[PDB]
Amino acid sequence: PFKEVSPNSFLLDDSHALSQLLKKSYRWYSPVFSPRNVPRFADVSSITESPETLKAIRDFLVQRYRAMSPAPTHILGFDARGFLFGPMIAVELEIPFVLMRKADKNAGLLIRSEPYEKEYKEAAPEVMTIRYGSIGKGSRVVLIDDVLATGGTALSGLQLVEASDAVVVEMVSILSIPFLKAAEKIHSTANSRYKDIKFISLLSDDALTEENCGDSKNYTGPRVLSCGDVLAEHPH
Amino acid sequence: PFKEVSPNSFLLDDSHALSQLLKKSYRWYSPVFSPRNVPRFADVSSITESPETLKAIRDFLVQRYRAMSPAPTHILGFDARGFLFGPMIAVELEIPFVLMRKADKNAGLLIRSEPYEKEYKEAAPEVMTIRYGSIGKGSRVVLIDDVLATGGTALSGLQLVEASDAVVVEMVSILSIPFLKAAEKIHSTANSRYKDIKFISLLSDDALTEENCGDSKNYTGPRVLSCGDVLAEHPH
Repeated sequence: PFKEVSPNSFLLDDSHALSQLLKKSYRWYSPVFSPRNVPRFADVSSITESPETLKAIRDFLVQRYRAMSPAPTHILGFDARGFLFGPMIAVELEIPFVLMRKADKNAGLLIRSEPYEKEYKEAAPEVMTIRYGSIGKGSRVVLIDDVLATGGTALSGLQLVEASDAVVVEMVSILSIPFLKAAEKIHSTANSRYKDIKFISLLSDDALTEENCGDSKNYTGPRVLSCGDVLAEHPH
Repeated sequence: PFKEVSPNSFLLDDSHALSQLLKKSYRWYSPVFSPRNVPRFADVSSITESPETLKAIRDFLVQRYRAMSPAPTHILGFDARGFLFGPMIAVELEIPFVLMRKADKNAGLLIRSEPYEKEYKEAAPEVMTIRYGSIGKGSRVVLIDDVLATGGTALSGLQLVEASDAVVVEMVSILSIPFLKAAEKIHSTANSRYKDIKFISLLSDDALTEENCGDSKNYTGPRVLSCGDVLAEHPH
């Protein structure tokens, strides 16, 4: 089950089968093998390419939301990795799957979020939106993304659900980076108006070690190879 | 069943329940209510927000790929709408779901595609990639996206599957725009080297009429509203 690591922030007990499976299937990359500049970049492909792991995540959340009372009315996934997990859970619960995107990606009358100031060191957040009326009044929404890093996105999620006269059941993420203190900052930002928002993660990145690095060892070539340079490496 | 509209290009018979359901659930928007400049912009949210329609698409493709022999070994979805349909089919077939993304979105050693020249009128294509080794040799891959417009993306899909010493089972799309002649151009481009690639669509945009327009009538305000302007429109 989920244990409380900090006020209103829960982590699946590392003794569960899903925690052990995610820990076994997940893969990360150093800057030399990733497109972002972070010590370790967790690849979601390592999960979606793992049929067993993908089915496990699907079974656990579905079982969780069916057993819940009252049951959620909507699932709001984040662009774009949240799109990979949201739908398969929705189709089983038979509830709508709403998309949170940037204004230039979404259609219809939109509602843009109002992000906060960056606390120095660049990394300016993004304005996210959802179609006005996608989430009716009195709806119980489950927010979902693959990784909870800084929380900047989840916050737009909460503001959007709030602005729609709806309630956030909980923000669920596959993996979390406890060092970035997202659950903490959100729970106390602006006089703790989001204190009650529950956070659940299936795995902590503390659990990801060297055994999970996907970097090709001793490789001294480019990261991106063209299609042609690869075709001529085998008779065709 | 699927009927041949042009060489190696099939459309689900409009008499099927899925064709009637997609025709009923789909919604499009004019430039005034969309973020792109096209007469009609089809909103995928109109499908994912329709539990019944989403379950239908899921059941049909799963039934189709289980009955097939030999069965596909992988599902390759396109960033980002292809992510919404790919996973739920994969989890049932228990086969890996690979991601085709831009180099700055993907991790690991990548393989970039080699897109063709634009035939005037701007609209320059994109370089797509997949992780080298995500698709092994002799794999039978199913390509999937929500809409087949110009085909520029699907082509990267085909080139990537080709470059991996694998075969494309078929390129599946929910909706197609027959006017843009994508299936046609791909089937005859470069001496017809892609002549054998099969294309299947669940619906033609010819089927989408005025009854499917989501534009708010007589609305004379902005398209994007801030969260604050909306909160103060109800007691809280």
